[PDB]
Amino acid sequence: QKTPQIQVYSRHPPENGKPNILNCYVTQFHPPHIEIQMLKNGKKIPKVEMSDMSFSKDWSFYILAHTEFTPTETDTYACRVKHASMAEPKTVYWDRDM
Amino acid sequence: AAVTQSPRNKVAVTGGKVTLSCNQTNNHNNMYWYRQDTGHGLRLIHYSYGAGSTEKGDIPDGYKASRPSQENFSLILELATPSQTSVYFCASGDEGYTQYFGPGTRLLVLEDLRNVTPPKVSLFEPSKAEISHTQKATLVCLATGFYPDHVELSWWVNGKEVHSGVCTDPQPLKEQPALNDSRYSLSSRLRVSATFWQNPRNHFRCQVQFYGLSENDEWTQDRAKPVTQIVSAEAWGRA
Amino acid sequence: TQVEQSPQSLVVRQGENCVLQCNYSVTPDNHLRWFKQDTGKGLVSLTVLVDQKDKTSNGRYSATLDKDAKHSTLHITATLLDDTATYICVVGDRGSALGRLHFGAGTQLIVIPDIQNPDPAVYQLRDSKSSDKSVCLFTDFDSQTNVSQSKDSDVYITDKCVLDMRSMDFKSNSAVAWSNKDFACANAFNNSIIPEDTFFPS
Amino acid sequence: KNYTFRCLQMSSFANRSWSRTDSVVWLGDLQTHRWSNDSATISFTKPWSQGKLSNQQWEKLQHMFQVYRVSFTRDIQELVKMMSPKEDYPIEIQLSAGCEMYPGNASESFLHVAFQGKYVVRFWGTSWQTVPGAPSWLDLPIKVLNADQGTSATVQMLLNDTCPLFVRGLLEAGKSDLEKQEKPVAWLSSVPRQLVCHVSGFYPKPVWVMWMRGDQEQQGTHRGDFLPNADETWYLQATLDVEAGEEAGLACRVKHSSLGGQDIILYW
Ligand SMILES: CCCCCCCCCCCCCCCCCCCCCCCCCC(=O)N[C@@H](CO[C@H]1O[C@H](C(=O)NCc2ccccc2)[C@H](O)[C@H](O)[C@H]1O)[C@H](O)[C@H](O)CCCCCCCCCCCCCC
Ligand SMILES: *[C@@H]1O[C@H](CO[C@@H]2O[C@@H](C)[C@@H](O)[C@@H](O)[C@@H]2O)[C@@H](O[C@@H]2O[C@H](CO)[C@@H](O)[C@H](O)[C@H]2NC(C)=O)[C@H](O)[C@H]1NC(C)=O
Ligand SMILES: *[C@@H]1O[C@H](CO)[C@@H](O)[C@H](O)[C@H]1NC(C)=O
Ligand SMILES: *[C@H]1O[C@H](CO)[C@@H](O)[C@H](O)[C@H]1NC(C)=O
Repeated sequence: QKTPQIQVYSRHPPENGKPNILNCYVTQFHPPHIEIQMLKNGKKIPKVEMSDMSFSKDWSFYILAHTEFTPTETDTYACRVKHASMAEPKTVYWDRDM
Repeated sequence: AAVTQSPRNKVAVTGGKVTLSCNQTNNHNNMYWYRQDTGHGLRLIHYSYGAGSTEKGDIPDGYKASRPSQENFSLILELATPSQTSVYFCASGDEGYTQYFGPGTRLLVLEDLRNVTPPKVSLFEPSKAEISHTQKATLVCLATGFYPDHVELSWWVNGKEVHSGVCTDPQPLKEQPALNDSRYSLSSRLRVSATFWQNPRNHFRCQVQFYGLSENDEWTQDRAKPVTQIVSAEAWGRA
Repeated sequence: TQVEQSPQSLVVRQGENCVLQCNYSVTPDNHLRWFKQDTGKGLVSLTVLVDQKDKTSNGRYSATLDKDAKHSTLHITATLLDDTATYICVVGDRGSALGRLHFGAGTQLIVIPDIQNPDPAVYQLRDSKSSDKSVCLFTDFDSQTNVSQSKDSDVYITDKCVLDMRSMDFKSNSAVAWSNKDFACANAFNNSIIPEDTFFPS
Repeated sequence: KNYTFRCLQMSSFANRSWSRTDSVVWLGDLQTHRWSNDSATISFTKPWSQGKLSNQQWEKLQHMFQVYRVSFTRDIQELVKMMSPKEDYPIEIQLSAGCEMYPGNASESFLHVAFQGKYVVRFWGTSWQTVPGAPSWLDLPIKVLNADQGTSATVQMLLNDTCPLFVRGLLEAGKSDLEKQEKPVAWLSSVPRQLVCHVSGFYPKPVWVMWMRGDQEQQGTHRGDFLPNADETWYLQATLDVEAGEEAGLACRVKHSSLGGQDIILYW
């Protein structure tokens, strides 16, 4: 059982008030059953696109979630992951500086 | 690569336990049980990939399977029903696609055993007219008064079974067609050359193996318990 | 029912060829096997076809398989009496023990034997142990003779049977009648249409 | 130059009755096909995903895979019955199959199988075999798979012939997408100090990102992993762990094939 790496990043340079795409890249997990949510202020973003699940040379699975977002000074974005390898859902917050 | 089945024929009562056994000495991991009914192809009941493993096939209901060893695969009917009247075939195989079939087991499940009755067997000797007309000699065997119709009629000359020159009616006939549990008759012919029949050292026997009750079966009637048994009739050749 | 055979049944005369057909929807179709099953007996494998377009032969049997059409035929050349049997088409859906077999319900073949020297007679045979009892044996008639059941319910007449004295290359039809009733061989087969030349001895 | 074509099958068997198989197909790092369990047919994810195959050859090839997917599924289920109680559900099976294309008419094909996330079995030459470190119980499934001559001949054909043929045509049809150049865009940021140079939107994957004070490359630069964007471009960041106050004079330089020697140079 392998415990998912979650990486959150924007497609274009983040600028407040400008529409962008937020990516959540989840990797290194198995078995392939997984739940991925992208959150705005802790609320589920409704239009979230998933790439098809795939796997690497090492046989671990990965998948890319993405959604349209407009970054502001106040709003928080996050990617939440439930997987059997983890007792609790893991939440990774978007941090633009990171 | 051979496969055997026992018994080859069984008459049972509704609600009784029946076990159909299949043996195979080929060291095949895989065994299969099927039943064959008129109007249908063989249908898979249960199978087994090895000892202590059994798998449901397409029509498992009313059957349990048992694989106690590599050699043996049993089909167990815990509560037999008339709907299980059928011919059962066991097969075995290795990793390849070929299934090697056993010879089949005929099961009849009756509602009640009260009418089961072994045959009388009579042997009728060649006509002198036939002999002088054709230089052949036809013996006729007659099994009568039996129920149900599960009999195997065979001919033996000097302790060895003969098939050449034999015909047996394909199905027994009803002695009282108007009646519910009519008893049956069956005839057979064995035709030989006159000189074979004329040879006083030739000993001819018509044998009827009857399938009826087992020793275990309860019997509350006055007449002899109509057990599975052989009945035969016999005559020697003569000038 | 993914395996269909045609005809359901057919009657042929000895020496004639016949063709039996098997059509299937089984997927995948690794191989197709033809079995012969004599009445009351087990399954005898005649041939197995494995290729996309395949032909096999085994003495008087030959078979074709066309996997594109999902169609096989079994041909029997110069039928003999012993070809009387059910012929069963089976398609295996794998090339290993992981496969399931899909059985057709069979085609019944009856082959009518050639009786070249008919000598139709009705003989009386007596019981080995009880001289009192007898049977009547109608024998050596050709295959255009039908044996009718009796009109009397206390009289028993069997259907005709053909026996084969193999070493003499000789076949003969017969039927048997008996009755506990008043009853004699002369009248035993009166309900049947029998040859005019029939021998009734003594 | 060299392109690897991978058909990635992922099959889950939760118990005796429930299962699903999903596949994706890649040529290099571009997805060419998707085959969802919910779908009777393989879907093209590129206009050119049929390669140079005629409709007739494509249909015939898809039909073989349609039968395969159903067959594989029952086969696993029966292999579990055969091995039980040694192996139980849940079971994950993955296949990675395809070919790597080299210059001239050279190629190499592969078909690798993982059971519970471990590579255990491959097709090699004319038969299935277990690889080193694989558990012994698999010798029975191998024996049973290797009894199937028809499957062995077909896989030999798929690997030796069909794959390199298909891929050559895919490379010709997909040429403009495969050789696409998309420019990176870079931006800078910092956390507790630690500087980040973000590079995003570049294709193809090879890229050079270095922190610089003038012309001196900063040895502490740490390139992160390549991260995909949803538009089939790439994202990469490079961090530099620095003392606070020493940011001025630092630049992030990016070299990429799409820029034609006009490197991105972003000053803090
Ligand atoms: C393979 C790389 C080249 C691809 C180039 C073309 C690319 C096109 C792009 C689209 C691809 C999208 C598909 C993604 C998934 C691909 C992954 C690779 C699969 C390769 C294996 C193909 C096997 C083909 C033959 C076949 O279907 N055989 C089955 C069907 O077989 C039947 O059909 C076979 C056949 O060849 N059929 C073709 C057919 C037949 C009738 C009609 C139409 C077609 C033969 O006739 C056989 O004799 C017969 O048995 C048979 O049931 C097999 O046993 C199925 C499983 C094979 C894989 C086993 C993996 C090992 C697992 C170990 C398990 C561990 C134990 C757990 C407990
Ligand atoms: C297909 O090619 C193989 C050899 O190729 C290797 O295995 C393939 C499945 C694929 O993964 C390739 O890229 C590999 O390089 C042939 O296998 C040989 O067969 C001969 C005779 O049949 C035998 O003597 C050799 O030992 C085999 N080689 C190996 C490594 O086992 C196979 O015959 C080819 N089949 C067809 C139909 O072309
Ligand atoms: C996957 O596809 C098969 C074949 O159509 C189907 O029977 C099965 O239910 C599907 N699995 C799931 C989980 O939907
Ligand atoms: C497995 O099948 C069971 C019923 O047998 C079903 O409830 C279940 O959803 C399936 N398992 C999983 C993990 O989805």
